[PDB]
Order: sequence, then C-alpha cells, then structure tokens
Amino acid sequence: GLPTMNTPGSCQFLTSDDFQSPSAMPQYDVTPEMRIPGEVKNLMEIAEVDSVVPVQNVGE
Amino acid sequence: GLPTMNTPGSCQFLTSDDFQSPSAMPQYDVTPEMRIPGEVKNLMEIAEVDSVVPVQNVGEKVNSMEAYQIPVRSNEGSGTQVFGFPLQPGYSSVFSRTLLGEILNYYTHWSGSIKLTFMFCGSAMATGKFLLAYSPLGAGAPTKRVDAMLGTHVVWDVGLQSSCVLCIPWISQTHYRYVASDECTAGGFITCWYQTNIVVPADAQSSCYIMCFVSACNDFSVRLLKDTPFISQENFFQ
Amino acid sequence: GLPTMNTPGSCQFLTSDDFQSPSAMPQYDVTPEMRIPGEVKNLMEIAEVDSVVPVQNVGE
Amino acid sequence: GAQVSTQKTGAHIHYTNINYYKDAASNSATRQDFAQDPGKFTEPVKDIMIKSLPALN
Amino acid sequence: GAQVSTQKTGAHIHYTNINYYKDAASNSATRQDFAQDPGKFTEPVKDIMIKSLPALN
Amino acid sequence: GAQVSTQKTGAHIHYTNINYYKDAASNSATRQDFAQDPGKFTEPVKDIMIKSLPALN
Amino acid sequence: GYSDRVRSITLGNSTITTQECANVVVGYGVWPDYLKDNEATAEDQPTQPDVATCRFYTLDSVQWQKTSPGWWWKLPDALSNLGLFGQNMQYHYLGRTGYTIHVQCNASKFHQGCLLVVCVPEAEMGCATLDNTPSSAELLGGDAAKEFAGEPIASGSNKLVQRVVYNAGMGIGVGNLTIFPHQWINLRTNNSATIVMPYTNSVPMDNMFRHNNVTLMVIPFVPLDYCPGSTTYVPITVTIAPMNAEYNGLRLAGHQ
Amino acid sequence: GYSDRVRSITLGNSTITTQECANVVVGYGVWPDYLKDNEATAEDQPTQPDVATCRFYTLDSVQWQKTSPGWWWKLPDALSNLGLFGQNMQYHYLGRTGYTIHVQCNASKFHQGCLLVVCVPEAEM
Amino acid sequence: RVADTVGTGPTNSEAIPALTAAETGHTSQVVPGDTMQTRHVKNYHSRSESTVENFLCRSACVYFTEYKNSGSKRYAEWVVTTRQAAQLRRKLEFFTYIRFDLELTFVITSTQQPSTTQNQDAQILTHQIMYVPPGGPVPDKVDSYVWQTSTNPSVFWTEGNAPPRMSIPFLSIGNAYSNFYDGWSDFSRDGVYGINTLNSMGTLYARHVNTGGTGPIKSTIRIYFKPKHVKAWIPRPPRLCQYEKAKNVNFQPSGVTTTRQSITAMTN
Amino acid sequence: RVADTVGTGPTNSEAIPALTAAETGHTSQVVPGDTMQTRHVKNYHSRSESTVENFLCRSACVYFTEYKNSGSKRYAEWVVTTRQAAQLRRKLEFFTYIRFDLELTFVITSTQQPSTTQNQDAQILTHQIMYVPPGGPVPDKVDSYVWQTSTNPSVFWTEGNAPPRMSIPFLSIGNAYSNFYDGWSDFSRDGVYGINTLNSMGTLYARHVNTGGTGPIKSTIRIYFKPKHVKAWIPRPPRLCQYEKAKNVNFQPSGVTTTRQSITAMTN
Amino acid sequence: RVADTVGTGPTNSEAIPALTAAETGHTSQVVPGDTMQTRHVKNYHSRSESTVENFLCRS
Ligand SMILES: CCCCCCCCCCCCCCCC(=O)O
Ligand SMILES: CCCCCCCCCCCCCCCC(=O)O
Repeated sequence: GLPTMNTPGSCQFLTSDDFQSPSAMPQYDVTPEMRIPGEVKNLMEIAEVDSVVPVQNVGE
Repeated sequence: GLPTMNTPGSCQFLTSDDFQSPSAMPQYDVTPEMRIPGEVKNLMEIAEVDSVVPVQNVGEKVNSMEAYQIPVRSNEGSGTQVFGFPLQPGYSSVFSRTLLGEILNYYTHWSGSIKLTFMFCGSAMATGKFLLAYSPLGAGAPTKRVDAMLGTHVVWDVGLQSSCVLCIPWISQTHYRYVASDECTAGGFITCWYQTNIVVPADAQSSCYIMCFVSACNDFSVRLLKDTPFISQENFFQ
Repeated sequence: GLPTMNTPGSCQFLTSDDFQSPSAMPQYDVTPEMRIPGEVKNLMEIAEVDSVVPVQNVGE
Repeated sequence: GAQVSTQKTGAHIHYTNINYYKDAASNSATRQDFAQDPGKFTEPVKDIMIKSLPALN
Repeated sequence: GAQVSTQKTGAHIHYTNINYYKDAASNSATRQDFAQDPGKFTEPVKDIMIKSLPALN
Repeated sequence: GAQVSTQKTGAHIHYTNINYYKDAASNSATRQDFAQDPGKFTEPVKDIMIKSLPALN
Repeated sequence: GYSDRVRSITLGNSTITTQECANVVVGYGVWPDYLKDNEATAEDQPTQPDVATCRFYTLDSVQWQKTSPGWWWKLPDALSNLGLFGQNMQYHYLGRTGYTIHVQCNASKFHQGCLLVVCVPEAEMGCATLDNTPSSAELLGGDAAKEFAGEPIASGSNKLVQRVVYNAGMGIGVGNLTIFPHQWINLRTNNSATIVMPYTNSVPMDNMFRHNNVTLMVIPFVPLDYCPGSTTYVPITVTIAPMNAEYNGLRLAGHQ
Repeated sequence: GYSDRVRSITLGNSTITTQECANVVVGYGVWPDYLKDNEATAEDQPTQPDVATCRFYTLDSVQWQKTSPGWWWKLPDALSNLGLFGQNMQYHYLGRTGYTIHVQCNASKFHQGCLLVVCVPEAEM
Repeated sequence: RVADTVGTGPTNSEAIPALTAAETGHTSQVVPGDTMQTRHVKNYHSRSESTVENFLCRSACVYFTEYKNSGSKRYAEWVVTTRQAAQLRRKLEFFTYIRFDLELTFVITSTQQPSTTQNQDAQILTHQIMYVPPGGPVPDKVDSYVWQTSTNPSVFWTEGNAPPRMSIPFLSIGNAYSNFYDGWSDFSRDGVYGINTLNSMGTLYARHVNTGGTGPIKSTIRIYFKPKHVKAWIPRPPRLCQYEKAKNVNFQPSGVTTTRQSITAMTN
Repeated sequence: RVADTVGTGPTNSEAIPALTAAETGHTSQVVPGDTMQTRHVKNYHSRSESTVENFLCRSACVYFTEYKNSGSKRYAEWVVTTRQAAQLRRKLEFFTYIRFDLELTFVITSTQQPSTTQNQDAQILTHQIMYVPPGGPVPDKVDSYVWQTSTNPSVFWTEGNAPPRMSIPFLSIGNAYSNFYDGWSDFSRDGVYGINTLNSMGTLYARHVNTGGTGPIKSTIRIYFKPKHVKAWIPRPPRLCQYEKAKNVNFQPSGVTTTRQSITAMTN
Repeated sequence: RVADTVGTGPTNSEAIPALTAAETGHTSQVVPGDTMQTRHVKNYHSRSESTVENFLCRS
C-alpha cells in the first residue's frame, strides 16, 4: 500500500469536468459510421451564414 | 486497484498549500498580454525607494504637513541636539508609517543596513554644519555631543550639494532582528547635534527646516511573512 | 482516475512513523549554519565518558 | 504507453494522459480539435465567384 | 514527461512534478522566481549619475 | 528522479523514495546516519597518550 | 565645457531653456513611443497629427502663498480645449499619448521653499460624504487649477472632493508619494522640474473624455518664507507637451 | 567632473566632509608611519589598537569675538581623557603617534575675518 | 541572493560618495563601506519571501453568507467582489495593475437551529453552488429551471469530506485587472464614478439540494481567494486608512502617524 | 557496526595497559584482552538505535487545552513552549544546543456535555487552528477579523478522519536553539533571568468553526512534537531532578541516589 | 487561430468588392480593408470555445 494524501475537494461533482469512468457495457461493438453531408466542426461557421433581419420590429 | 495507504492529515485545509486542482472552465482562451511600465517582481525594490519621515510626530504636527519638517535655528551656543529617534524601522512611531516600515509590519524578521538622507531647505546665504550619529546598543542614549561623537557619525556641511547620507551599519549579534520590539535585540539610538552654529546675513531668515528620507539598503532582507497590525474591519464593507 | 484499494490501517496515527507532509510556510529561507564545538552524533559516545560512582550510597 | 500533449495556454506546458480502460468509450473528450471549414454553408454554389467581379455577368 | 527541479534548502534535494491537467491554469504557483531590478523605481533619471561625483555640476 | 537505497536488515532489499514537495523541510528523517567519533569527549588532552605507557613520566 | 544644470528641450515650434535644473526624470525608465502592431486591438488606420499636437502648451499660473495647502491639475482635462490637440480628441473616440511636464518657479536667493512635483497614475479622489461619489466639476478643473484644503472638508450631505493635504485626496500618506515618479524643486538648489511619462494604461487605447490617465500634483512640504521688502508674490507655471499623440475612431464632435 | 575645494576624509568610523577647503597641507612632506625595526630601541613587542585609537575626536568649541587675542591647545593633553586612546596612554609607559588636525569655522558672505592655524613642534611657553 | 559587503580601508579623497542631491529624485545608492571602514562579510541571505507571488499566494476569506433549508430565504446570492474584505483589499491595492489566476475553496458548515418540532431525523444534507455569467437568467425561486446548470459551471458537495476546490483562468475584457479606475461609466461624466464602473465578474448562488429533517437548519458558506501565477506593475503607496465602502475609496480624514512626547525622546 | 574483540595469549612485559592516570582527564581506553586472555569473537551488533535522530524521532504530546462551542470561553490560546511536558523537556535538555525541523500533528476529540436542553440535533463540527507570529494582532473575540488568516498560516479540520499534519522549517534568529541561556533580558542585569529571555516562537489559537447543536460541547486539542533532521552539540548531564516551572530551572534539592543497606550488600 | 486583418491604402478601380448578388445565395465574403483603409493588426484570438464538443461537453 503506497502512502497517499487526499486533496481538498475529493468526492465533489463539477458540471464541466473531464475524467475517465468505467463503461456500463464491456466491449460493445458500435454501429459503423457512414458519410453525411453538411458536417459541422465549429459554431462560428453557422454564424458566418447570412440571417434575415427583422429591422421593422414594431407592433403588428 | 493498486493497494494504497492514507497519510495522517488527509482531507484537511491549509491556507499556504500548493496543489493541482481542475479548472472551472475547460480550455478558456485568455486575453493576450501587453507591455506595461514599472513592472514589479520583488517587494524589496519598493522598500529601496526613499520615503519622507514624519520625524516631528508630536501633537498637532501629524495633523499638519509640519510632521515631516524638522525645526533648526541660529543659536547662541554650539552643541544643542536637533533630534533623536529609535533605530528600528518597524516598531518606532517615527518609521512605522513610511514605505519601508509599512512593508516591515507585514514581515516578522528584518535584516541589513538603513540609509537616512537629510536635505537642507534654507536660503542660499544660510550656512551650517551638523553631526549625525548612530550609537550601538547596550550603551545609554548619548546625552551630550562628546558622547555622540564616540558612536560612529558623519559630519555634514551645508552648501555645495544640499543633501547628505548617513548609512547605519548593521551591528547585531543575531543575523535577524525582530520587527516587533524585542528585549533581546535593541536596534540602536540615532541622534543629531550642531557641529557649528547656523550663520545667516542680515535680511536672511535665522530659522530653516531639514527633511529626512528613510530606505532599505542592498544588503536588507525579510522573513516569516505575517498579517499587518494596522488594517482592521468591524464588518464586511458595502 | 486510476483504480485504487485502501489498505487496513488507513487514517491511523503511529508515534514512530516516517512520512512526507506539506510545510506550513512555503520556501522559508533558514538561518545559515555555523561551526559549534563538541558536536554529538551518537548517545554511546556520551556513555564512553567516565562517570563518578556513588558506591557508598547508604543513609546520610 | 504514456502520451505527452500540449496544454491550453495564452499567447504573446505539457500534460501526461494514460488510458486505464480498454472499452475506449471510457476516454476523455477531444476538446482540442480546433478545425473549421465554412465552405459547405457559405459559397455553396457550383461555379466559383471572385471577391471583386460583377456577381452576375 | 516528468520534470525534475531543485528544492528550497539552506546554505553553508530534487522534487518531481507532473501536470495531470491540460487547462494550464490548473498548475501550481511559480514560487521560485527570484529575480529583482530596482533600476525602474530608483535611478529613474535619463543622464546616469556616478556614486561619488558632485550630483549637480 | 527516483532514488534507490538499502533497507535496514539483519546480518549473518532496497526501498524507492521520491520527494513530492520542494520545501525540502517536508522530507523524511535521516535515520540511517551511523557515524560516531568519541575523540572529542574522551582523550581531550593535547599531547597523545599510548595505551600501555606510564600516564605521567 | 558644459553644465549639468543648463538644459534646452525643443518640441514642435516651442523651445524651453532653463539655466538651472535638476536632472530630468523618466518615470519608469521608458521613453513614450507609438503603439505596436502586435499589441494593437483596432483594425482601422490611426491618424497622427505629428508636430501640431506635439508642442508645449502653457497653462494659467498660480500664486505660491505662505499658507497654500496645495495645487493639483487633471492633465487630460488641462489640455482638453487647447489648440489642435484639444480639437483632435473632441473629433476622435480613442486617443493614446505620452506627456512632457515642466514646472517652473523663480525666487531670490533669500527666499526659502520646497515644492513636490509628482505625477500619479489612476489617482482616484474620494468624496467628503461616504454615501456620495465626488462630482465631476469638483474632480476636474478645465482652464483653472484645483486647490487642496489644509483642513478636512466639513460635515456635509453633498458631492464634494475630500481635499485634506496629508491624505492628498487619495486617502494615502503624502510622504509615500515618492514611489510615484517625482522631482523636488528647492529654491536654494533648483529653478524648475522636468518629468517625462511613458503612456500608462491597461487598454492600448482609451477615450480621453470618459477616462483620465495621470494627475499632476504640487504640494509644499516646506512653507514659502521671506524677510520683509522681498518680492511678496511668487508665480508657479505648468507647461505640458503631448508626445507621439495618435487618434482613432473618427466621430462627430462633442461628448455625451 | 570634480572640485578642488570639495573634500572627504574617512578615519575609523568617523567621516569628515567640507564643501569648501584650502588644499590639505602635509607639514614636512612626510605621511605619518609606524616605527622601523632598524630604528626601534625597545625589545618588547608593541600593541597597536588600530581603528579604536585612530578615529576623529571632536573638542569643545570656542566663540570668535571681535576682540579675542587668541586660542591655543596642547594636543597630547587635549586627547588625554577621550575614548580608548585616552585609556591606552594611561595604561602604557611609551606612546608614539601621528596627528590629523581639522579646524572648522562657518560665516556669512558679509562676515570678514582671517585665522592662522599653526602646529609648532616643542613650543616652550 | 542578498548582496555581500566589501571590506574598506581609510582614505582622503576629492570624491564625495555621501554627498548627493534630493532634487534630482534619483535615490542615493551608497554602501556602508563608503561611509566607514568595513570588513569583508559574505551573505547567504536570500530575498525569496519578498517575491510578489509568495506575498500573495495564501488563502483569505473574501466573504461568507447564510441560507436556510426551510422558511422564506431558501438560497443565498453574493456578487463576486475582492473589495469587501480589508486584508485582501489592502494587499491587492499595493499594485495599480495586477494579472493573476484565481484558486477558490468553499467551506460549508451547517448548525441545527432550536425548534418546537420533536423526534427529528436528519439525512446528510447535499449543497449546490452555481455561478452565473452577466446576463444569465437569475433564479427567482429555489425550485427554478435555472438550477439545472446545463450552460453554467456548478459544484455539488456532500457533508463530511474535503471542501470543494476549483481553478479559474485570468478573466478580464482588459489586458490586466485595474485596482483603481479614475473614470465615469458614461461619456457625459454625470453618473457613478469609480472602479465599480469596470465591475462585471458575475454572481454566485448557494442552496440546500435536499432537506434531511423537519427542524430548521442554517448553513454558512465561506469563500476563500488565492492568487496564482501573479504579475504586477505600477506599485502604489500603503493605504494608511480604514476602509468605508467597497464601491468607493471615500475615507474619514486620518492623522499621519502615532505621536511621541518630543522630537528628542526615544519613547513612542 | 560494533568493534569486535581480538584474541590474546599470556605474556610478561614492561608495558602496563591497566595502569593509568585519572588526573590527566583522558578517559582510559583498554580492551578486555589487555586485562585477561580472550578468544577471537566477531560482532554483528550495530549502534543504529543510539543515533541522536533515532532517539528524538518520535511524537510526544507537548500540551492540550479545552474550548467550548457555547458559553464565555469560545476559543483556546496556548503559547508554543517545549518545556511544559517533562519527557520532551528532559531529552531536549540532554544537549545544550540543538538544531531541528519540527513535525506537528493535532488530535481533536469532542465530548457532549450534559444539559437541560432536549431533542438536540448535531451537524458535524468543523475546527479551525490559527498560528500568529509575534506582533500579529491577537483575536479578542471568536467573531474577530483576525480569524480571516489572509497573512497567517491556518488549518481547517472536519471531524471523523486523519488528524491534520504540517512540517516546520528550522525557525530561529540564532544559528541553533539554546536549551539553556545564562543571561539577562537587559544590559543592566536587573530583570527576568533565564531561557525565557530567548522565548519568542508565537501563539496558537483553536475555535469551533460552526455549532451543530444547542447543547454544550467541549473539545480538547492535543499538540504533538516530532524532531526531524536533528543536529546536536555540547552534551549535558542527565537532569536528575523533578521539574517545577517551565520558565526557570528552579529545583527542590534532591539526594544523589536511592540507598542500599550497606557498602558490601548486593541488595538495593 | 482567428484570421488577422491586412493593412490597406486608398485606390480608384474597376473592381467592386462591396457590390454582390443576394440571389445567387453565395454569402458575400469581404474584409473590412476592402471597404475602408485599415492598419496591419495581428490577432492572437482563438476559436477554441465554439467547437461543438466544448459547447456540448457539460453535465
Ligand atoms: C463555479 C464557481 C466559481 C465561480 C468563479 C467566477 C470567477 C470569479 C473571478 C473573480 C476575479 C476577481 C479579480 C480581482 C477583482 C476584480 O478585478 O474585479
Ligand atoms: C500553523 C500551525 C503550526 C504553527 C507552528 C509554529 C512554529 C512552532 C515552532 C516551535 C519550535 C520549538 C523549538 C524548541 C524550543 C525553543 O527553542 O523555543
């Protein structure tokens, strides 16, 4: 048994945390990927596309 | 699962601890750095800068700008004492509020030499000679000019350059002297005397003033950082 | 998170234990050492020195 | 088989990661995948158009 | 990629540190950065002044 | 930078130790320092005396 | 041969010549310079009026009296209505510039006085009333000096800068103003003080009207005093020259 | 640059600084020095207190009046009860030493006066 | 390492190290040896505790607030400000501009509150802390959709273990944090004046995830700030005054220093 | 390793190993073989438990104090002194000068105190320990600003886990700690006389961070000292007397040894 | 890393960057420099929080 210390914040839950956890099912065979059009890698690319502006946004 | 033991003190909170913890936001893009003047890397560099000394800190004088000024006047007999203050910067009232003293109130131990700078503020015609002396601990404070001369001293002459530097050598049995006053370590006594009477022409003022500046020397150092005595809050501010 | 087991005796206090613990003050500058006479490395060396014996330890 | 990668830092420093599971679905997310290409959504049209030419000629 | 550095010790001894996060903001503080330069605050003036010459001439 | 040292064993076997702190005051005690010299306390006198010679001559 | 005391500074079409001066002080050892492309947030090209903006401008003089607590000027406000430089800032949303400060006082050998000339970045004055922030008119004086008061402002329920001299308005000790770049004018030894300031600010460029970068303050540690029949009026004059001034965000004139 | 008039003399823990001074005078062109073995009559080793004895000592000041005939001091008697140097001579039968003399007077430009500072060997009154 | 004194011997010379000019403003820099004879001394002293990082690398409690498992005040909200604690504020004030990563430790303690109800059973309380960026919707009630935190960083803590800990990247629109701002919020100059104008760090909300027992429970959450990777510029004098508000630097006027009986006397 | 005896055979000689002089003060150093015939024996014995570090590398309780969650005495203050515990004091006294790093373990136990109040509910107590350097402001009340500890080292402990542990660097103005000082605090020599003159290690304060239940709770904190990296010089005789004060070495006079019936008798 | 603007100088030309057709449906792609004189600015800004994984990697 190697000696170990426990850091403050042990056993705490953070929404934005990145860690390794054990899979519910061992060795599952995932369905093969297929080619799909309009693949998205960044949100900014969607914002570059022009959008109609409701400039006359008054009343009716 | 590797076998592990838990050390005593696991799950404890220490103010001064250095560890690695997970960021609240992953992969944040920090704003780029830009060049700024007067960059600071050490507190000591701020203490090296001279600070005006409220030597005349008596009664109403602290309330006016008269605290900093030290009174001098032409006198019938040479040998009168201009002023006397305790050597230590941290505990003494005279040096407690200065740049170096304020930094010291933060640290428990202090080490090294202090430079004191004195600038005459009288008319061009006015002339005079003063004796600035430091007396080593364990000797009663000097009561006469002859006693003061035994302690290491610099004789200053007004005219030509108008400022003088008396540098107090560190003379301590210990490597470090406590900022808080200590019976064991006594820093010393610093006093000023008239080497000669001030002389002025008719139509020139008999009485002038002398400002004092205090700073950390190159050899100066600090340790055991502690909370400062002056700052306190009854309640959180709004 | 690597899997770990806890040994029996975890979180226990032993008088004669040798472990690594975090300093109360970080990066303190310790006062320099100086030469002192009669340095001691072993208790036995003190016992080698002769000691007067109260052989007549009776009454007054 | 330890893997050494760069960390997220400012401009104008490496973190070690070891996989302890074989499911491959137990790994961390691929946050550092900074690749973008607006060519699909913007400039969809077949014939290419130059920045400064009449759009219709 | 372990890094080996010197420890804080007296005068008149190495500690291993490994980064387990990529945020780079999760690292320990840089306590050992003992660099100082009073030239900015003290001796600010353009023309350099020698230690033992009349200050004004 | 792991350090390998011998263990305390009987007569008539190595332990690995790694420092995880830089304070240097956080290290374990130096139990294995078996050095002794009674010359200071015993045989203090300037002129050396042989084991079998008259003590005063 | 030459004299350390004699100096001559030439900026634009204005030349300053003092027979006696203390060595010139660069506050952080940095000369003022135009902004780097690497560090520049704004895409649009900047406009540099060159010599027009970069010339000495002389402000209204003040009278040094035996009991004057102090005089203080907000520098950006000081040059806000003076020549092309006042016009350019009113026209433009963003401006960054270096500042040259020159404080001149003349007295007879018999006169004795000591003035402290200190330029302080981001000085924030504090109102006499705790619940109210200080008024703009009290905070900045355009075309006129603002004067420190020896006594603390009396009890009040109105906007009013706290002017007590020892606090200097910043609620900090007057003696520790040494850390800020400064130059001492002693009547026996010095005729005038020259301080050169690098541009200082967190942002590379800032709107001049909303925000003021540095504040020139003059306080006499030692009171002026003279024997009878000597000149009883002493004049202190502040001359300020912009350095490497540049402007961006061409906009219609005026601030609101 | 430098000024002929400005001077600074440092002996032991005492430093003297005068903005204006006449050129320093060495009386016979000879610096004071320790005695030679070739010239030494006494067999016993001498004791040299070094910086203790060798420091500036300040005497009681006098008042210059419009009619003061003169002021005179016997130098060995002057330092006979001052610091370690007064103590060493009282303890020891024989003493030989060099002497540094510094006479300081301060007056306004308008003042006018001339003082003669002379050191005379073997003056017999 | 501290500079070590050089041994010196007596000399008479034209040169005048002790003499200098205050008017130039160049601080005099003279060693003890120039003023007096000295002996060669080596110094092993280290300036390693005066570094800005060491001075500002210690946890301090910026603020604490109380919330109740029952009754009207279900959850506590605090705007995130350094100024409300004097010790943290004074040290930060020492530099005009500071750049630094932030380390946050939260300590939560629950105290039972006396009540008329009897035979209470208390399951372990779980506490949720949620941080909202400017313009994120504020919760109006403890049971709100805002408590889901899909787009908001949030931590859940179970009583009886190490306090939750997080690291914060340097967050500013500006290149550096500004301790003092001499400016108005608007171009006109009529409006609030102060550092409060550049104050937009968001708000923090704390609530009981669950109620273990019928009796009233009050929980105090304490927030601790530790600067990391510190970078400073433009140093400022010591404040020298007690604080009055966290939104302004307004001060009651203060004497320069404590007063001794006489200029000659060595007693404070 | 222990020295191993050499085998010897009978001889008649001028040389006299057994004969020696006590007056010189050089301890006699003669092997068993010189006095009698001996046989060659190898020794595997090791002097590895007599080392100063092994002798002084074990935790001992220097002192313990009690504080109450309610009532007038909210927190406990103890000045940090080695002398108040006899076992720690006696072993330290064996060397006149000692240099050593300090290891500190605090054990806190809370006991419920009987009371008239009923149906008490107790949330887990959290305990704060804060160490103040000489001249740091002392807390005057449990709710003081001093408890923020921005400039002061401090530890927070939650009941039910390993005791908090810290390492201390060698703290002294002096090169070595002085077990005995033959000196006065002042030059005059009128004043306190003793080791207490060199005593300035600071003070330690312990308080309940929170109160779980209405009933009174008393908590005892025990402080444990373990020397590390030990270095000793100038060894001193065994004390041979019961202690009386921790500020002085004053002693009631003591007989040299326990007394047997007669010089001839082998019975104590 | 975000694209960095290129410095531009005044010119009179047949070419018409600002003019374009909405009907084609090809989004117009014109830099600030084409519409007005600009100064060379380097950008250290990073599109590292707009990635789909970062946007959807939170509980
Ligand atoms: C997820 C919970 C924690 C949320 C933390 C939010 C970020 C707080 C950052 C505060 C930085 C304060 C910097 C000094 C004062 C100032 O410049 O405003
Ligand atoms: C943060 C909590 C722990 C605080 C520990 C403060 C330092 C205590 C050091 C005590 C050393 C005692 C050395 C032997 C006796 C003596 O020489 O005074």
